[PDB]
Amino acid sequence: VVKLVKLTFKSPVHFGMKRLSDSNHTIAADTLFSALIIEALQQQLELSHLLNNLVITDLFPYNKTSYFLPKPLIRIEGYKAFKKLTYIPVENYSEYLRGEIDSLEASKIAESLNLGKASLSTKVSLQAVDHNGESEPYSVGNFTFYPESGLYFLAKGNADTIGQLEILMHALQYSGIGGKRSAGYGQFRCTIEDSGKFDSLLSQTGNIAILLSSAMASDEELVDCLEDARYLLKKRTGFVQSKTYADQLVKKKDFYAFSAGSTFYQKFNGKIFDVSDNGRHSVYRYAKAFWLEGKI
Amino acid sequence: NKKLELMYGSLLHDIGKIVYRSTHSKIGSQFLNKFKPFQLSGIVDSVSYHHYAYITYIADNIAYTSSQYAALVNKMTDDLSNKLKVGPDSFSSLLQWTESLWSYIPSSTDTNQVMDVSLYDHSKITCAIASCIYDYLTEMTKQFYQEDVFLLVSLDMSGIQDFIYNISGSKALKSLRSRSFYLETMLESLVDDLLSDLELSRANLLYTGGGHAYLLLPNTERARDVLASFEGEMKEWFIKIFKTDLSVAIAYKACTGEDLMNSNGTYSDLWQTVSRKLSDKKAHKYSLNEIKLFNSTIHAGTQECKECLRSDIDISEDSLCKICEGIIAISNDLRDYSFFVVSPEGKVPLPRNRYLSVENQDGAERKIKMNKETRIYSKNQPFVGKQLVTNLWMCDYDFSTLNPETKKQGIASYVNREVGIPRLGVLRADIDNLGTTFIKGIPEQYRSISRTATLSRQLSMFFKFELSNILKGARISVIYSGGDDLFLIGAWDDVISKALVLRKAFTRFSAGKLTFSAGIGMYPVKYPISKMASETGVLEDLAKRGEKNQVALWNDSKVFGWSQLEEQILKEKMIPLQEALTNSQEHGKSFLYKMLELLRNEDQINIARLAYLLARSSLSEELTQSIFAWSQNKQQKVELITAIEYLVYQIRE
Amino acid sequence: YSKIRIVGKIDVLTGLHIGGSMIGAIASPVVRDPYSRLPIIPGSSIKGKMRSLLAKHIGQDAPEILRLFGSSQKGAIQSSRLQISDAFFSKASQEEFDKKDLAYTETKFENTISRLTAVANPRQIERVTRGASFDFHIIYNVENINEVMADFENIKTAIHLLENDYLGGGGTRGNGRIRFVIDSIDTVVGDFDSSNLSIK
Repeated sequence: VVKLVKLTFKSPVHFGMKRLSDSNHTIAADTLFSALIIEALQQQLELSHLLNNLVITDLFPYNKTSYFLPKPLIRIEGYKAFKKLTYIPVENYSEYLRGEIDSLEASKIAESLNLGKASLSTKVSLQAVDHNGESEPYSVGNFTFYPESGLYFLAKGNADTIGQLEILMHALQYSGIGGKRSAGYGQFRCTIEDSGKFDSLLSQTGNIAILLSSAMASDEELVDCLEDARYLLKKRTGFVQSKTYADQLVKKKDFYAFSAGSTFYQKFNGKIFDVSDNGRHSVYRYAKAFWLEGKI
Repeated sequence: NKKLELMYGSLLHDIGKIVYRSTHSKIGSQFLNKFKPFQLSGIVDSVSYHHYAYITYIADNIAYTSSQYAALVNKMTDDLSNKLKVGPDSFSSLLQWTESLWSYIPSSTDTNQVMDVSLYDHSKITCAIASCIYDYLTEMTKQFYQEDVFLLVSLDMSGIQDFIYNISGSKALKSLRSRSFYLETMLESLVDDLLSDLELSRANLLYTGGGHAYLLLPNTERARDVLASFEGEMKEWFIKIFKTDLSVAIAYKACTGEDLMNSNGTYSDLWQTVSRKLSDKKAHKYSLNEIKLFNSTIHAGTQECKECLRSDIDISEDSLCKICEGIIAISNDLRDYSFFVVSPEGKVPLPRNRYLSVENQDGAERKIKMNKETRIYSKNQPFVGKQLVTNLWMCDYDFSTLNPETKKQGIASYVNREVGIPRLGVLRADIDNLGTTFIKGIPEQYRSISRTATLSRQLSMFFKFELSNILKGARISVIYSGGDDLFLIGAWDDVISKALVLRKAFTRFSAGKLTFSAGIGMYPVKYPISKMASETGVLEDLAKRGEKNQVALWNDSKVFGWSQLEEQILKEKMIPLQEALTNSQEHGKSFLYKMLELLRNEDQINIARLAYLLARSSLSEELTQSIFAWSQNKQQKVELITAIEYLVYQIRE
Repeated sequence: YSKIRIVGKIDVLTGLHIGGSMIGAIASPVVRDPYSRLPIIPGSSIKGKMRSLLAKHIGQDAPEILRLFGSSQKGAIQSSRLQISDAFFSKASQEEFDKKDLAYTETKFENTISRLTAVANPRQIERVTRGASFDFHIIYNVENINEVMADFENIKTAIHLLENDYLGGGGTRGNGRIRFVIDSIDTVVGDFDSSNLSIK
């Protein structure tokens, strides 16, 4: 049951990737899945159903005109335009797979992206000033979406799983996503509806397969899938965000996952991984795979 | 040592041409026989065969005033007699010796074809090809060209630009300089390691680009086996030190002899093949066992290093990682000390379980005795008398380091001014379309293996060697020149002045075929270094956005052509304004600000108000007409506004 | 676990400066939305000012303020209950300023006279023009039901102090006087009853 979820962000969002200064326009599926898990914990909702039966897609840009998917990692027989071309409208993406997209149209598609503007807020901490100290400045990354634009993701699951996702997203609207939430950022409104277009892209048969979410297979699946693939291996690191985990905040175990949009000739099922070390509760990372079939 | 003799003879096969300019081959054999070490049979046979060993002859096939020549021959005789010797690991000093002297000498003189190839380039290509042919023959004319005797091998680093700006920003100015230097020297170390395994000289490295190497290797299967061993070794070493933060890929393509000569246009298409393989390998970039290694880490670790943000490696009390702390420490030594020493023990790690540490000239020789196979790289040293050293070019110009008391202050001394606003000027410059130009900089007919190497070598010298001479006499500190992209920090007044001087020197160097776009910012001294680079890079991005030659000065709105900023603003308008204030007692900063308020006002009424202000201002008639005329024109107004601002900034306090 | 949406308008009684260059130009621009260029009041400024005023009133170390505004101390990790969105310039005020052709942000010229040379140094600051209005959204998270009333009384005291206090910029010199009008208090998430609860 593929459901399109569209997030329109009222206030700017941080969506940090490596620091507080930098801001990402989107987030990977692991971040959204962690937010869903946190929300289910707050709402006293079971985690097993969400962990097992739910496979979600990375968040991707969309405008009033087009919904943008990640550029597939396929061989190109100029190249700077394709490097600049990160997202392709779904109708254009099938043409890109067919290889009809030239460099000029690639640059035109890349400039067509009007997701929003990335800024940097400069803030201070005045806590030391009271205790005979000096204030200290810092910076928070931000990304403000244009009024028509927003982010979206596709989620597949059982009917009960979809309803639980609806409730969790209704709560996440006010909980927020990204960094420096509960400090002025990350507030969004969500709308979940079935999308015929996405279902048409979902149902497809091709020689090649492309990830829609950041994922990594188990070793047994890795042996078969790794061969004949073009992928980007991205590191997923972070600090645990919980009160129950430890007395003081502890970093998560470093993970490495195939970036969304990577092309595998052999598909692999995803696995929910545990990046906890010596903690009171296991810290979950989402590495399940959302697949699109294409022909090159 | 027949292969060793071949390299000595091949590089010196055209030495007889120089004395002829003062059967050139017979004279060269006569000239070379004078020096006792250069009397081996292979060395002498190589010189004679070139005009018509056999490998020297076939290798050459693939590839002013006489008094000035005579003095150079006289100098060459002195260097050959006292400084130069024949032996293993002594060819590197000879190859440096050829480069210093034979760069100006053309390969062919009084010939209809273009004299676009230097004698050093001609000798270097012949020497590299000669070794490649010898290795293939050890593996075991017109038909010789057809068969595939050479491999085209290139290696490219990955995430080099990401690594440079990995700075926390607690110590960004020093980190940015050293991290770029480490990537540049680590690249040289990788090239030297590969050549050592293949038993090839630096001649086989046809050209280098920042983050990239371009090498010509023999097609022998033994050399192909080494590439498999060398790539696998360096692939694991980077994984050990930098967990996916850095990577290298090596791809080799077999090329025939006619391909090197560019017969039928196969030369240019040859590189495109290797680059596509190189990019395909970057697509995979890791293996199954390497992937399982990354996720097999047991314990994340309590604390992490600020710059690296890596917790697996040992973290010290000051929260710097083992790699990070050395990079910060190595930053001070690199500018002070010329010699780079690849010692088994040092600050920044290098492959093959070695380390990189900057040492003095006495420290360099001390390191040589301590450990065998120690490599020494000198910085900006044109002398070739020193042995076991390869000269590495880097741009390290700091005005603060001139004075030990000023070196304590650092960039803070730049804002220290008697007059003018205390501000720090930031310059971020990049060559326009250099990646595209390097393909299209030379016509396909003119394009050759020796042609392209000269292009890269000339650009490399200007970025690093010539830049230091340009900035001479200015309060400017070069963070790094890297390759085509520059980063400089200095006084706002001198950064603007030298950016114009850089532009005019670049035009003469490139004969107008190349332009570079830069962004200039103005910041206080206390302003963070990281924010200076980030915001000034966007300014460059504005100048780069416009077609070809553009500069972004200060605010984004103020974008001007390099000729426009130097001539239409500073000289046409600002200079008359400067003499105006001094000459007129009535005129004061107050007059400038009042004109500036009338300017920057879209309403055309302010143009009349300016004329009213100018009428009673008691300014000179010629300037009064000039200022009025500039204000009316839409473009000239922007220039007039900038002219006042520069004068206002220059005259503060 | 419930959430309480607070919907409100902040009225600029005196020119507001939240900070966040070229010669002769305002060197102290206020925070603005990067796209719409409408000046905003960062939710961090509201949260920090409220926390500071609560610290002064109660006295940070105090358990009540720490639960309301988040705690990261070892062994005392507490989620922030007050999630305050950045204030957004209101639509009604935007129309009232579009009428009569009034700019959204006034510039104030100020000078400092030195105690030694008696010379004056001039600063141009940007202030949100008096009479503006910023919609404010606050999410209160009901981590524990027993503490809701106490937390809301603490919020009320913080709001009252901020009414008598300023918001950002130099408020001892007149800037930042604001008044909070709360359009509604409502339980967006959960079954909790917030009808009796008033922020002011």
